Amino acid sequence: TPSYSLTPAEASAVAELTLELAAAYGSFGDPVLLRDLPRLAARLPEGVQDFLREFKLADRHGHTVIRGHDFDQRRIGPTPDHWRGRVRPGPEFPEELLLMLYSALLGEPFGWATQQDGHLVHDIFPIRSHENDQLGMGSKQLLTWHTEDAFHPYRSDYLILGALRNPDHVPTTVGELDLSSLSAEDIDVLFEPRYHIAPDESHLPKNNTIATEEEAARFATIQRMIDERPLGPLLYGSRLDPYMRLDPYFTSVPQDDTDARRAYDALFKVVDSGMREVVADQGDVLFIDNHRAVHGRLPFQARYDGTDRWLKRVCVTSDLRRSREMRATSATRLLG
Amino acid sequence: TPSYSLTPAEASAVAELTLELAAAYGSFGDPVLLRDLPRLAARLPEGVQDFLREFKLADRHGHTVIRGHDFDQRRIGPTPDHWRGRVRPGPEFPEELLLMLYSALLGEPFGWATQQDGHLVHDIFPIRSHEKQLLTWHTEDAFHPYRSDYLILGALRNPDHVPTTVGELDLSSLSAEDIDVLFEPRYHIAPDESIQRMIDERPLGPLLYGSRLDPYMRLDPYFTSVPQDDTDARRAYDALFKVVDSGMREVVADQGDVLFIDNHRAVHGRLPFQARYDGTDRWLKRVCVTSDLRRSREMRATSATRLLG
Ligand SMILES: [Fe+3]
Ligand SMILES: [Fe+3]
Repeated sequence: TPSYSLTPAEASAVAELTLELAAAYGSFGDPVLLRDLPRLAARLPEGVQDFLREFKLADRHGHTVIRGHDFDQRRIGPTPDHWRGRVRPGPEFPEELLLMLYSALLGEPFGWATQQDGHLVHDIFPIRSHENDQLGMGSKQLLTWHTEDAFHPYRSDYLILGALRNPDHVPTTVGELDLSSLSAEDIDVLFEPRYHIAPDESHLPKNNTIATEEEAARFATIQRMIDERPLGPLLYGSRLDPYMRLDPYFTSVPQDDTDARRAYDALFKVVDSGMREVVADQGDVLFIDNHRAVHGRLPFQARYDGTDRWLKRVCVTSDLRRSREMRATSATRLLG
Repeated sequence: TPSYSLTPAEASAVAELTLELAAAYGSFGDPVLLRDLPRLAARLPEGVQDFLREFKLADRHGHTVIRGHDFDQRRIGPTPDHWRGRVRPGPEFPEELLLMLYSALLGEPFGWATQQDGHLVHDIFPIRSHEKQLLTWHTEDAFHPYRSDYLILGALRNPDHVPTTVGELDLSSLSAEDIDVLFEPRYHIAPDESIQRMIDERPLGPLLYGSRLDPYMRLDPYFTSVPQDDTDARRAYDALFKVVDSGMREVVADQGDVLFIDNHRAVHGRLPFQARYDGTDRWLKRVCVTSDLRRSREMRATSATRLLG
């Protein structure tokens, strides 16, 4: 798995850029900043730019890491208790800007309207009231591995995770597909529309307002997937080096299909045993290809004292316009 | 329809950059050029980049034009006889690269392995060999799921000012009943004859999609037919056709203009014109833009190739 280690000079260059940008722009509520992101990202070190571009175009590895970022701990401050009720933007705004610049190198940053007040950069840190919960804000509970939003037609193409701090070196789990570990019959079956992938509860149209024609037409495609229950493949693209969409928790193998179940069990075993622990430490930015890797997080003991693990999260789409029907306006980047 | 008129300084900067790259890189057959394209596009005048980006994200207009590029006629030379067998690149390479840069600002340049020897930049000029003309407009490759998201048309020359037809969708003329029908998968779009399968079961997809208040469209009348027993669908189809046809506009891509067309918000057609067949004839270059290079992976020979088929 190729990575890129920043020299101090590059690290210093990136840090300097993020600071200048943070001073020059007010918040992410500025549409000019979203407009300028790709051009602004051209001012990152050249080696970084070539690296990510090579990662994007190679379409081979399902993750990569850029290590060695200078994340100024004094300026960033204490890990917050909650995301709710924070001044926007925080003093860690430069790091958020960084991840947005990276996101423009891969595609477009986008979000989910119901998630963390629609912030394009998500917070991942322990919250005490979310202790017994399986998500980013958890800690005690194991975050089993998955493709992000496996059922969803407009799911992220890439995820970007930037570790502001991770004092106890808590690893993220990521797994790829070892294609030589599967029989050619199984591959053929997994390529065929023989599986049901269930929506996550947050994507359910009964969760969101049952008001007006306006909002009904916004979930009509999901509603149809729920109603009709179309069956779909779990491997796609090239038969030789395939994309996958695997979330074990929401995948249903039809009982009568003995071939589908045999192949799924083989696909599951290969991916589970292939899982790797990747530690995103302070100043690491982990890039995950959502079509080639799955990801999870191991359980850890939080302290809720402002010294806790803190990652930032940005989701990337390679085609913002493909999801227009699920977005209120053309300008808005929030599905739902 | 917003446009951008380059200052002479912008025009000179673009030209210079254009020529520097034309010496630095060998051809489009250079994988490092394709790699560097978005980085290279960042060296273009900032006001140009900002303009294009506003066009992409606004998702409001079906076309736009960047006007006033300096295209050196002496260096470009004579409009050729044919594209076939012609060695690449020619001396018009600088302008081809400009369009490639613009495509990196919008997404990713791609092409078709069958069409024009599988070149990423396409030639459009009068041919004596391929010579009552009907006036037709279409969505580009309306049938194809991996069709272009944008089209870029750079006018190297157009002495007689022969326009291009471009048409958008006015909804204020269509009833909400027709819209809802055109949104439903009740229409067949015929293919085109222009380990190789892909021949998917192309059945009945919709004509309108995206926002029901501001729809995208895939409209190619010549290859569109409704099932006979679906009378509501044929009523809605006629109403859409009448709306799109009666709204059609003529937009002249003059020498120095690069015309951008949103393949989702606009249909386009060519107008018939008398050519001189010497070497002074209207000459455009076309680059096809995908927003998602990887969505079309199943129809591409390898990972690195941008050619479908
Ligand atoms: Fe997740
Ligand atoms: Fe055409």
